[PDB]
Amino acid sequence: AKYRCGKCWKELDDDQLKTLPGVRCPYCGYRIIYMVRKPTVKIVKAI
Amino acid sequence: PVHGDKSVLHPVTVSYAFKLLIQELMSMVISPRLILGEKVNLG
Amino acid sequence: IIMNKSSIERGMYRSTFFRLYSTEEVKYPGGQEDKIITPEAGVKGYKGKDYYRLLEDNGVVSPEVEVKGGDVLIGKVSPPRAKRDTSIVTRHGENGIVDLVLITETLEGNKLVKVRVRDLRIPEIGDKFATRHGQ
Amino acid sequence: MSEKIIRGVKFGVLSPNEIRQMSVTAIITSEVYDEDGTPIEGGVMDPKLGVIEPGQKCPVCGNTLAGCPGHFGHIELIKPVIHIGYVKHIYDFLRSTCWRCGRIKIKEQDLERYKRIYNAIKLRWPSAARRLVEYIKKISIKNLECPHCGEKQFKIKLEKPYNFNEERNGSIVKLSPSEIRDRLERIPDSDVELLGYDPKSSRPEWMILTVLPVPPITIRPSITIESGIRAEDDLTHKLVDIIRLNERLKESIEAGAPQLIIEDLWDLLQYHVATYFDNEIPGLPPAKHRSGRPLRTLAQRLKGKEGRFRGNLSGKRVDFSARTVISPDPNLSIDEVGIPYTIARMLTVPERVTNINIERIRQYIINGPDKWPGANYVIKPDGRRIDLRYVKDRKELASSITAGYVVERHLVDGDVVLFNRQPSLHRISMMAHKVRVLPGRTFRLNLLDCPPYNADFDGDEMNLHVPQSEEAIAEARELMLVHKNIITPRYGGPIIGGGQDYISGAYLLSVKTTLLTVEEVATILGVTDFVGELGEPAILAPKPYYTGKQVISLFLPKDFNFHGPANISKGPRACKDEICPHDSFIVIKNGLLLEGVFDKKAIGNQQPESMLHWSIREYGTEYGKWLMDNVFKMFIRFLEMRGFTMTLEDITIPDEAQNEITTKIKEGYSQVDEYIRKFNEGQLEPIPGRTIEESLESYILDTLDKLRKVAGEIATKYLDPFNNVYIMAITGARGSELNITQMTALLGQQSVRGERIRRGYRERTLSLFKYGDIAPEARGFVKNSFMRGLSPYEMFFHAAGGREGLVDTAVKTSQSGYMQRRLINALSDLRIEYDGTVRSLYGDIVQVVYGDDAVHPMYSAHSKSVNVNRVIERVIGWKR
Amino acid sequence: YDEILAHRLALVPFVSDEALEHYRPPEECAENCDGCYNRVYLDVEAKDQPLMIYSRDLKSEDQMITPVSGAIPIVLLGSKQKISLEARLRLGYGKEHIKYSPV
Amino acid sequence: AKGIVRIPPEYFGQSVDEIAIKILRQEYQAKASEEGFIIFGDGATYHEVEF
Amino acid sequence: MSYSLKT
Amino acid sequence: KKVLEEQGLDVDMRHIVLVSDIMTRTGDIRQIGRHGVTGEKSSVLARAAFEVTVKHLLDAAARGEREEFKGVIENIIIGQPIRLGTGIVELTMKPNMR
Amino acid sequence: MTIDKINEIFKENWKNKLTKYEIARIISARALQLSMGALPLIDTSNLKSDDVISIAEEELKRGVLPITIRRIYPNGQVELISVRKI
Amino acid sequence: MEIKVIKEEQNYLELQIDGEEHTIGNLLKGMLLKVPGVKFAAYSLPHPLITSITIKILTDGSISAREALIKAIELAENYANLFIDEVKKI
Ligand SMILES: [Mg+2]
Ligand SMILES: [Zn+2]
Ligand SMILES: [Zn+2]
Ligand SMILES: [Zn+2]
Ligand SMILES: [Zn+2]
Repeated sequence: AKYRCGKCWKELDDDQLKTLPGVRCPYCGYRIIYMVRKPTVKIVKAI
Repeated sequence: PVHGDKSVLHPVTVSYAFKLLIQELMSMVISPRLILGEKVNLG
Repeated sequence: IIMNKSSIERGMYRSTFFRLYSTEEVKYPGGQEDKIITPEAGVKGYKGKDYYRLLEDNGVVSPEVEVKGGDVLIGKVSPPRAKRDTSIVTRHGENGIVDLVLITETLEGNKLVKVRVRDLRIPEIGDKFATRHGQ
Repeated sequence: MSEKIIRGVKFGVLSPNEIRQMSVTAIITSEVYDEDGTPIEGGVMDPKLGVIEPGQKCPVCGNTLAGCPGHFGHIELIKPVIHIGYVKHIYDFLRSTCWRCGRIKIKEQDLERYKRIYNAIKLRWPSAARRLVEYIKKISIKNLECPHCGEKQFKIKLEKPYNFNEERNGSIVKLSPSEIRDRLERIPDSDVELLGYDPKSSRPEWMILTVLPVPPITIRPSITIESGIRAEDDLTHKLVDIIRLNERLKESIEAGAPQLIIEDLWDLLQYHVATYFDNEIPGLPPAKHRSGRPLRTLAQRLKGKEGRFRGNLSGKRVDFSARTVISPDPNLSIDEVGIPYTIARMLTVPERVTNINIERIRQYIINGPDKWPGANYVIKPDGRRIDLRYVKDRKELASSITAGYVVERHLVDGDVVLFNRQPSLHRISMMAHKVRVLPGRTFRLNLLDCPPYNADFDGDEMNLHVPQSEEAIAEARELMLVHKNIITPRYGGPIIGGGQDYISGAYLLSVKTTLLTVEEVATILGVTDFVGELGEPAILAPKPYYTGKQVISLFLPKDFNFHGPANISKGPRACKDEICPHDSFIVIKNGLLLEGVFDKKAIGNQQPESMLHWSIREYGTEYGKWLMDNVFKMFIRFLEMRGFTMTLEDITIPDEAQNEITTKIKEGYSQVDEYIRKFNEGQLEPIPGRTIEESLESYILDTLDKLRKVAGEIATKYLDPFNNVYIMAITGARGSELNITQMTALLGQQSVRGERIRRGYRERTLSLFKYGDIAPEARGFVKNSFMRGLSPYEMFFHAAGGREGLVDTAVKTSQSGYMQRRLINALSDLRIEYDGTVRSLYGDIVQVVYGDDAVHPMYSAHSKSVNVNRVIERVIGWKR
Repeated sequence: YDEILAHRLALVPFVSDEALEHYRPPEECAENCDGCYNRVYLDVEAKDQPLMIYSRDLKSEDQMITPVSGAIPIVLLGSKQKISLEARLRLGYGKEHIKYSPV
Repeated sequence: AKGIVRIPPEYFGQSVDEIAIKILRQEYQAKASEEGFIIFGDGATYHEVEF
Repeated sequence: MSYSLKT
Repeated sequence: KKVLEEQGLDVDMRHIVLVSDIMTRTGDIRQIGRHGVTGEKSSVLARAAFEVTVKHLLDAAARGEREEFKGVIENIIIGQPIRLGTGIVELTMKPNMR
Repeated sequence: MTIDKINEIFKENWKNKLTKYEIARIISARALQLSMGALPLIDTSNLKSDDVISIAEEELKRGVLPITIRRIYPNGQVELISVRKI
Repeated sequence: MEIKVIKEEQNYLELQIDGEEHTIGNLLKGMLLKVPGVKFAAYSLPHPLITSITIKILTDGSISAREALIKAIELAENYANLFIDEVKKI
């Protein structure tokens, strides 16, 4: 899916298409990336 | 296992752990022989 | 002890419980075969079609989804020692919401994936409370 | 052919020929598998021995895992080896017989007389036979010559673990198993049975191993855990090691080699066999396979609390059970348990369909597994099961059932279950309860049910079991119901009774000064099942008022009489007769409560010869249960109708009391100082039989205890005679006089192991005191109260005194468990016959008549057959 | 989290004075047949500095149903954080939940 | 011959003789005692028969 | 179910 | 009795008399455990289950001992009903009389 | 007085009484019988509960069960006790 | 809210109401205690976790228990209407 660079918390977004020899942010060269919230309406009951 | 087809066999219900105990006792040189009895008490 | 239910419904002693699951792609230098984190269309140790319904295209569940029971969180296959399905599943008898997904490398190029799942705990009959005087 | 039962077990030593003939294959090769080919012929994993993976048929028998018992193999040892577990026996077979002719070295005629006596007394007096054979063995060992063959016999000494070194006029010779077997083969049957053995079933040379049995795979399954390569168990590794050593020795002896390495390799093979039978041989290195961890072998397979005997035979894991935290519920009967909906829909009870309960079972089937009440499975008469989760339409299936079907329905109200709390010290720690399904997540227990389980709601969990057969359910209902076990078997007295809020509520409702209006009476009686005529109010004018005793008297039977004191009749309220200005004497005549209050001595649990005890004893556990269900709720209702709190003003004493306490403390300190001062200059007459420095400590302790008692009395006198703390103390609900003394007056003297605190620096406990000080303050006398607060060193002394309670509990419980286990195993098989005797199940007599008059302690009036005074009271107490 | 934010939003009182005559009560059918649910929106975002979100930022579809007070802090947002949600309002009794109690 | 015959509870309420004969001749390939004993785990009654 | 038949 | 009374615990005298009788049965005082259980056990499985050892089983095999399943522990171990309580009762029924 | 007076009193007391174990065994046997065939000996329409245990208890209470108990004394003497009132 | 009758005679009624709690039970008991001819009136909550009450009415035979309950309901309704009409005036 889509990822987000871990440096400075919410840095920038990248996708599957960035094929690199290792897990690395193409922009800042950071080795930790996270996953996006999969934009979709989520229903939660205010109980 | 020894008499082949020259003996009559009877079924008994029992805890499987007891059968395992018998089998692992025969693993050693101890030979436990079970003596059967009648289910129905005559009198 | 007796507690007020109205004050509980206002959020007095509510709490959240977080649990973590982790996996690594071992490189297996002894035979040059390698792990891979992908779904399990046809594999030896398959579990069920509906169980793998939460995984994304990369085989990792996405944040903010409602996991339940024994759903698969990370899906990876293992070479035979005939690929076998060795996937990390949610523990039986407890559910929650996927809170965080982390992907990194363990100093050797192996892919390391961490999934943190949260759930909400509201006080009820049977919960334990104490004071600063042994009560 | 008929279905039978196991009637006995005959033991013995398994013959090598019998091992050969019971085996199916002979293990010849030494590799466990080739290219993952476990069915390799001749290996330990040969398929002929057994099958363990789900889909496979055994070559020997066309059966799968459901009906394939394991099959044994045989290994033909080329060099005889000795059994490590039997060594002692063959030891007694070497020092008590001649080496050459193989006969006992006792002369003929007395040996024949001894064997005649032994056969005549073998079965009637087994202990006498054991003594006789041990005497014969002792007198035969101490002989150095054989009368039968006229040869001089040497002596043999045992060396651990298994090597016997005989002395032969110097140059001690090591013995080989082959010659030992040859020696033991010559002993006749008539002489081997004289030594206490059986020739036809345990022949001594069979005790020397020539053929070794190979257990099947079903006993040593291969584990494929960790989602990797399968991990074999220790037995397979040790067995294959023994095999490979066997072929190595065979090829070495057949190829030709010096005898030294041959005998060393023979010793190594013997070591492998011995460590296979038992790993933890003293003085030997345990075998370790790959990870440097000791192996577990046959001996270790049956040992500890996790082996076969205490892990799978004496105790075992059972299904249809649950474990959950417990919470209070005063709205249930004394023989009911509240269970959550989740457990009720998971644990099921199988009810067979008949022509009487077919509509109810149909209604159960109509509701699915997810609706309560419902069902989970339906068992057809053919024996096949149908899961209601996958049923396309159960509405027609409900109409399709007839008599003979079995339905596994959910737990419903009124179902009988077994409810238990570990450690289960006594028999009423596990009782039969009736199910009630309530919303929540915890098991609910009535407050009166706690004492038998010794449970309190600090976070305890309890277990629940569901009987699954009609006979078990019937026995549980007819013998294990809670209300049937109100009286404990330890003594004659109720174990289920009033607790702590119940006693306070009963005292407050029963007191002389309670007056209730019509609305208050209706509110109090709305919680019970009582409906009917209240009668006229006790007071008619000016205002219509009822009274607490009148409301209580609506439940006592109309022929109950009781005269006795109350728990509040200990202090200045003791009037010792019916003419009492206080309510300190209970008088009941014809079911009317005329004077007196209810407290621990009337409704409290574990109080024999109380009015509750006599009421139960005379109107059955039926009236006992009815009373405990009905009248005990008005106590709580009235307690919450009134106010029951605890204020800090119930502990503070006026400043005029503190001055008197201080003066008394100063007087005691001056007395102790005078004792110490006169001790330093002789001048003391010691107590006779005691030395100096022992009388001084006794004097100090006596005066400190007297000071504590006086201070407690002073504090009690100046306090409010009617406050909540005092009420709880006197009525027996909670607390004691000592607790009140410690809260309001001085704590007293702290002590460790019965003596003043002394451990610390040299000649002083703490560094805050002078060297060599034995003043009351310096050894742990606390002159403050919890209300007033303690000084730092007083806090330290209090903690030092109180540390022992945190420690003693584990030791006490462990010792109690060990003692109870031994006592249970000792007294397990005793029974009471139809003639009144107490006999063991083996036939012998323990008591001519149980106890002295054949009276059960449970049915006795507090360890007494019948109380004649109580009978006279029951008859003529309405006119006393 | 989502559950905490939903709870905070639910605890906010709204002016349900004129709505007792235009909306169906819970005793009636009330779970479908739209026309008994009000809708409010909250779409906020912080640019460079932490920003507190107050109850005055809730935009209501129906103008006669507004929060009682506009100065109730809801959530504090850090840099480059945003929230976008839609909430549904309906009548209810305090017996069902304490958030419906009017006193 | 002397033997023991098992009468299931479903055949209760009828005289022992015909039921005893029926189970006797049913599976083999007579004055029975009017009363029989009950064993643990089974509701059927075991009678002594002279067949 | 047993017989214990004898002749 | 003195030990129990000092602690403030109430136990009926019949239990104490019974344990005292069983403790001195063989004409002299015997330890109620290793010497009072195994002394009159007459059973191998129960004795081997009391303390978890194989020494007793090996001794029984060497001497060719036989078990009769008279007690309650062995019957529970193998799975037969005990002969206490409801196991002492023998029932006979007349199915012909309705 | 064969051996002791207390033993005679004990035997006289238990000559015409049913111990709780005998009652439990009878109820268990009857309940197992009713669960398969064995139509009840009473009118099973006024009964509060239709389960087999309650019917067995009611039948035992009314005294309609044709069941006898054999008590075998340690000296070999046998005693037959019948539960039917007749 | 569903009612059922456990027992019923001329001078006795036991009514179980599901869907109700102290609010109505206490009011009904207080009104019943004021109706002439009623000798005993009470309400009970069998379990706090279950929303259901049980009302027990026992009269002296002059008036049926059902009639007493109807009269109590009438009194309560009159009081409620009076309260509304008086609060509306301030
Ligand atoms: Mg506790
Ligand atoms: Zn980046
Ligand atoms: Zn097989
Ligand atoms: Zn000789
Ligand atoms: Zn008095």
